[PDB]
Amino acid sequence: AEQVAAERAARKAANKEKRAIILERNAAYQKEYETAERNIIQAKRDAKAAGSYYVEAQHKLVFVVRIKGINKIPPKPRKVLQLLRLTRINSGTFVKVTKATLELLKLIEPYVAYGYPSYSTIRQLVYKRGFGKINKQRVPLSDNAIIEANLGKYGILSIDDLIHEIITVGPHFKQANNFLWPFKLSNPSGGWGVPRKFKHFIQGGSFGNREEFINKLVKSMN
Amino acid sequence: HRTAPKSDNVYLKLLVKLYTFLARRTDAPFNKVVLKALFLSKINRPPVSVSRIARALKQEGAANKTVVVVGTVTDDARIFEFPKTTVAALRFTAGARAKIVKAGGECITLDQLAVRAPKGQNTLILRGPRNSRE
Amino acid sequence: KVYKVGDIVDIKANMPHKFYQGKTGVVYNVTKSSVGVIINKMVGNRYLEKRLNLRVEHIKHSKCRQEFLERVKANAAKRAEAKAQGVAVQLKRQPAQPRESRIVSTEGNVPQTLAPVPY
RNA sequence: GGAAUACUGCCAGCUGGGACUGAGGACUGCGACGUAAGUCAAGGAUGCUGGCAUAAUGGUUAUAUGCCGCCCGUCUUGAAACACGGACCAAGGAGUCUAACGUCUAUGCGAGUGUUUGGGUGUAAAACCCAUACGCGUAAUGAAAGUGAACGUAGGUUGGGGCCUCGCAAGAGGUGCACAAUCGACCGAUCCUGAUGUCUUCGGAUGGAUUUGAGUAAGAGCAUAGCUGUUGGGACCCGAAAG
RNA sequence: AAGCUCGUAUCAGUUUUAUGAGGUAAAGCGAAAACUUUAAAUAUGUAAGAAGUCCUUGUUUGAACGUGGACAUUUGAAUGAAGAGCUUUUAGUGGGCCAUUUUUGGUAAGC
RNA sequence: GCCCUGAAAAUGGAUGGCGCUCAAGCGUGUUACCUAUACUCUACCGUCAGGGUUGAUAUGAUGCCCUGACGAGUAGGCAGG
Repeated sequence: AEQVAAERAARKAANKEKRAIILERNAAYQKEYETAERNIIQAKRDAKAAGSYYVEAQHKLVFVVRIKGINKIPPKPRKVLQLLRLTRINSGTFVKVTKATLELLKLIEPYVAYGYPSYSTIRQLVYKRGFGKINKQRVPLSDNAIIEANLGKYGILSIDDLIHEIITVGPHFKQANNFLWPFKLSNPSGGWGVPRKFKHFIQGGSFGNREEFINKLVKSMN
Repeated sequence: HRTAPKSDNVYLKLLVKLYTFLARRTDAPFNKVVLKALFLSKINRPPVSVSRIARALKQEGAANKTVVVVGTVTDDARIFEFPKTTVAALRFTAGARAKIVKAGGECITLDQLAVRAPKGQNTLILRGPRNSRE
Repeated sequence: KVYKVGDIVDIKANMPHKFYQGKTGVVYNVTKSSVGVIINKMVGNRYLEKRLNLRVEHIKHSKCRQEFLERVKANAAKRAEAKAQGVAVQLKRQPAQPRESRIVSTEGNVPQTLAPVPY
């Protein structure tokens, strides 16, 4: 049994380069995020100081959680919850926003809470409840080899790469997204508010679109 | 789809052992077919005549190809001349065995085939006529 | 308007008798005074065919397969160009997308406030 | 005019209290902290200390206390309750045997197959051995007389598990089993055509057009055993008026 | 299931696009309400590539029909994904209440 | 908008009961709390699915091992005991 030292030296040298690559990638992503945010703030200020109004871009990505149980659903609402991978209650997925998916989101509205997620909630979801589907089998991520050796043919080779591809809808949103097994949240820790859940969020319930409080919901349901 | 033979031939079970090992650790599409063929029931393994073999040996490029049948090889009387070849099978009946070994050839078993061709090289597999009957 | 066996047509009656009125099928016969269509009906959860016999003037040709052909020819053109040069051409369609950022201007347009009206 | 605070949001900021769990069993992996060997909270709990060694812990059991639970079986798929059976106990008590066909699986031999009506022998209703016959299969079709299966490498085209060749792959090319689709060839039935000729009416050469059949187009069957299906025998068991 | 030929990137109680159908104004505006110029849906059918495109043109130039090569997989919208099709036959079943959503017809009121 | 009348008999009785009047009633707003065989995390049993293992000598190859998702049921079906 030869190859007693050369292999250890070569592997320990090969990992020490991927580490630096990942360091650089993350250090650049951070600058990109903070620059975009500060730019949007300053643009709003410039419109105000010039006597005008600056409108933003419609949100590109929603997060959808299934709220109601599995009984007494008609078939057309029952099929969209399958095409969305929302098979059991308190399960969540991301969804790209287009005119083709918005109608889906409006067809199952009385059974979901959905909205617009932020960097912090995406990051917490992936770091705590992130599980990949590797040939099957809901594998916990827990490592970068797992992500790279199954999602690397699209330039994704770490976990911040995945979070980035999700938060800024890139070219491989579909592949990165179907990589992630649907999220299995728990009930909210502080409760729901709302004596009764099955009214519209506008009208004092839970289902529908809240557009910004999905973060306060999911950070506690997480 | 099958996973273990319904027969009780201990020798057939040894054959399945050997070819499962070969199918697992060789990665050649030959063993994967012969192991599957070693599971069929008797109505699904028609006998392959000794003249269908001669008919197959006339295809251009089949001079020294080893012909493999995974059932029974029966005799034939309507053919007169017979090439010089080597055939591997489960069983040869008396007439077919005599004809082959008299025309100069050789009659071998399946494990010896597996040792003369661990990946089934320069071979040619034959199947019998299924639906000449019901 | 002259129909052949196999073409596609839709039913359109120019009162209270029967209402398919907007389906689409294939001509399986053309007699002198009429034409005959078939229609796959959902019999619970199966598709069983009914053979209807319309008249001449109660049926018109269909344009439900013109856009496919026109788009295939436009794609032939685009791919001829994409072989004539090295070009990313992006033949696929795309679903309608969400808008981007903008800056409206209140120069000749001051926002006029309006409240709801009484009774 | 210059600050402050509130509400909303973020921190890979710090830091106390409580409860449940401790699966795995030599090493291997990804990391971190160190100039350094080494160390660690990093692929699942260890370290220190006390009491007891027995009815103390635990199992069984009787009762008490808190909450829960309408009498079993059957038949009507509901007031779903009605209605019918049940006093108690022991023993008995109901899909079995056969004949004839058919699917499926195992075994033997395989263009064959089948010893056991009978004969020979026997350590005697066992075991062993055997001649001639016979059935099914290897040829079909017409009402019948009757006739009765290769132009060719056993065919032509498309698809096709493998194998072969070139190649690292990726691919590309060759030959292609079973089976499928379509065009043809051969046998019988059917409509014509009608030769070298002959008991003067016999014979049916040759070339043709329809469909047709569980036809041919290098055989796949026979016997035994098991699980089962259908029909007939009293036929899952008891219970009734009759000629 | 008996079982064997086939998981074949093709399928789907879903949305989008093209287009028909409701045509009700409730877009919305008229040549003296008098439109059809045209929405937004409400569930309503069909279609969205390899059995496809071009070159070249022999028969009963446009109609079908034959022919000899070019055509590549971000190969022609979105979401999900491996459980559709023949043969054998083998077991049970073959007739009913409550509610909602349309539609028709109803009288003391039910229906 | 609340409140009274706006008909209804006959063994003694029913917002479930006691009782409740700036409510323990009615309309509404904001919070805190109780609680399912439902949701989350962990262990154990089985079933199904995907991978490894002939390497001798080692104790069983219808075995041994690693990973994952799952678990109602009458007529009826298949399997192990």
